[PDB]
Amino acid sequence: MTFETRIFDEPELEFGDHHHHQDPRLGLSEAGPLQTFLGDVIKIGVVGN
Amino acid sequence: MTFETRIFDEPELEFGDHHHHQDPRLGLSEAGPLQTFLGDVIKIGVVGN
Repeated sequence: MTFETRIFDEPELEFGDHHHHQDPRLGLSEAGPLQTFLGDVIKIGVVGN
Repeated sequence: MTFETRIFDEPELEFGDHHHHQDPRLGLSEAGPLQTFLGDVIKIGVVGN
């Protein structure tokens, strides 16, 4: 048969502090964001009733 | 005599946490700004040779 089948693996995603994992959820919960935020405050404004 | 002369006092500027003074240098050093920055970070970029 002239059919060539490939099964690629799940690609990795590089998180912060040189840690890589295939799941964004567990990867963020383990090592945090790639580019850290200098500070600790994110201010939110709400518009509605 | 024939003219009404008034010498006004030095006006008071309101600084943070209910403090007032006339000199902006001394008022800012001992009381701080009126609206405190919710955070601890100010990022400065430089452009030049």
